[PDB]
Amino acid sequence: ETLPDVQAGSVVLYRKFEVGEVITVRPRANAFDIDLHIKPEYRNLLTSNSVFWAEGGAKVQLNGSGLTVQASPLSRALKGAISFDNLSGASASQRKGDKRILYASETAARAVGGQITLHAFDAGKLAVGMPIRYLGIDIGQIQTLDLITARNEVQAKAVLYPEYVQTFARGGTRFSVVTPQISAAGVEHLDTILQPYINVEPGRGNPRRDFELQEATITDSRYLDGLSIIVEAPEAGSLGIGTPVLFRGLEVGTVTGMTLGTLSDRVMIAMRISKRYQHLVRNNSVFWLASGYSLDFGLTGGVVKTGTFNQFIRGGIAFATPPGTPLAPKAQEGKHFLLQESEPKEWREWGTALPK
Amino acid sequence: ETLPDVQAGSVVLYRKFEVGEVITVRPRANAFDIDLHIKPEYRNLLTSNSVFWAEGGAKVQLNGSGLTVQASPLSRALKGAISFDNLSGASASQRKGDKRILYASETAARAVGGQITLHAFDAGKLAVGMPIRYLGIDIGQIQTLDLITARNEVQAKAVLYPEYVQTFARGGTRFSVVTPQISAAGVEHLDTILQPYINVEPGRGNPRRDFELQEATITDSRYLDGLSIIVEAPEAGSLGIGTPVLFRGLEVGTVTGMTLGTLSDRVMIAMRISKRYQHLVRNNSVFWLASGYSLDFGLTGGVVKTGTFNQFIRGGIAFATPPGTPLAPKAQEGKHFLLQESEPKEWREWGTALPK
Repeated sequence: ETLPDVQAGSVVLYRKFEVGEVITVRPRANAFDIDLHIKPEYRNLLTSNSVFWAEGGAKVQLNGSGLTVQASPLSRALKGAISFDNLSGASASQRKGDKRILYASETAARAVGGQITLHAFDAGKLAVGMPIRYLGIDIGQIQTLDLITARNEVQAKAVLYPEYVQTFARGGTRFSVVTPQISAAGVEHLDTILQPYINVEPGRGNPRRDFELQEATITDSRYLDGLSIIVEAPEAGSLGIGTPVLFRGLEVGTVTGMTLGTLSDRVMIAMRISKRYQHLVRNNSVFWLASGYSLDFGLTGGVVKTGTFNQFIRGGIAFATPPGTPLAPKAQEGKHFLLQESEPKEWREWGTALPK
Repeated sequence: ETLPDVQAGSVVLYRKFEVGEVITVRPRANAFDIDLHIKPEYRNLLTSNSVFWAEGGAKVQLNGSGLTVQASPLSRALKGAISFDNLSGASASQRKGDKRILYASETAARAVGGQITLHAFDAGKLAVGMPIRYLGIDIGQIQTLDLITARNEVQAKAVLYPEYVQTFARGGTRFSVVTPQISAAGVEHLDTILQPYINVEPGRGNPRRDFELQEATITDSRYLDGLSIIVEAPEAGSLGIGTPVLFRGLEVGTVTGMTLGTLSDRVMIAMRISKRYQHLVRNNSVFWLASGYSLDFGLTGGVVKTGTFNQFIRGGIAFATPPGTPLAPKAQEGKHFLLQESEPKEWREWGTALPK
């Protein structure tokens, strides 16, 4: 439909190596036609599962560290060239249209079946070419941004590479942007300042391939595949997303999210505890809010303490198990706990034996 | 009228592809004339709704990430070239003038009907080429800046792309710049430091196409299409634009603006509450000011708390609903509330059942 780069007389590439030749840009009223010459032995090597992608001009290929340019003839440097390669499931590209379609780049030539669609309310963080990462590994990329004013949202259509298209996009898949934060909570992300990406949690179910871009989550990356615990509290307090959960001062997990209840009388606080520390919680495991500095004034003599701990900056939930010679069973995947407003004196003196 | 780029002998482009040739720069005393050659089949393809835009020299096309240059002949690299394309409603460009007019760039060639005019008091943030964005999507651009000293203001004439010219500029459309902030309130905008833009709220009414650039608003972007609530207070206090409104500690909305009353005895504070949290407020929903740290000294023993919460930095309004077995109806689009100077003791013990 469009040929911005294509110039007549340019060279055909294969694995960034020259075999073949572009000869003709034959125009039509609705959709322009391009004609290519390749050798008779290699046209027998040509497959019906072949994709053609074009690139034009000279890219300096900056990319931070290395901006080298490859061994290039004057035929790319003067005229917009075309490369090609085979792949496994490219038969659908020949099912559609009358003839093969020339994709605008190598990324769009891999966009057969792996093309998904997101729905975001604010595209202020999104960008064209923004990579979708899983565990810091590039597994996808946004290629366009469509604004709709009929329903006031932005449809972001992205791609997934064909190795990960089956494992991901299975429904219940949470797409979340990462972003620089400057607030009451300290910043943990520095590469996102220069180059932001999208973290993703996989799911299980039906291949939906229609998604909603969720909010910026912090808990999910470091504390993953853990026991989900819901605790109901009268007040929010200094709690937030990223607030650590502490066991004898050791950070075992963090708060996933905060939501109003089904009845608006208690806020529910979702947390996850790590797998190695999952066994610590029991059905008798009382929570208490440990936020900020708590110190007791003294009349005869005044003892004061400034720990400069993390709970002052983000106010954490701390717990311990009361001693019982019959042990209560483990906490369920869904179970509600009652937070204690005061820190119980006894927890220093409990000494609860938790094996393994 | 002006031809800075045009050079005789240059090439005619179409979709960044060469067909045709510029032959003559024929001068006149008042307005210079340019003559173009195109092929006989393509001049039949030429339409009365065609726009011509010219670009000269070689642009490195830096643009942050990619600074590649396209496949270009020496005819652009030596001489200022001319491209063209059709569009739908370009008949007005041929109604004006004797012959077709050559626009200075591709953006000015799309500026037919979509050209609006702003009135700003200070053009210290504005710039030529500054994009007008809606939900982070580029939907417009400032192209010139005109200073008037008869009335001491700056007229900024901008463009809108023809897809969004009908949906936007409908009257009641609020144009507001975004800007880096370094003040008592924490900074949320980091891309604006490098590249500032203009956020816009659409409106409903008559196609005015004459606007006033409003002040830098913070509430509008994140908290949008919500229930507007006016609260009158004796004092301003630590309130400001961006100050959150809290329900049981959860941020449900923010303060839109602050204005003196019709009678200067009470300041009015405009806020919006989000759609999912809109049902929480009722006709009996008392406000109170929760700003800074409030702690009670103890004579026998002194309890102190430092939450390190957001309300210390920007002093928020918190509320809860008193319990009533007949429920009062929802808050109106315009209704005045009375802020309580002291936090009522009872709100912890209210336990008001708010469904859905």
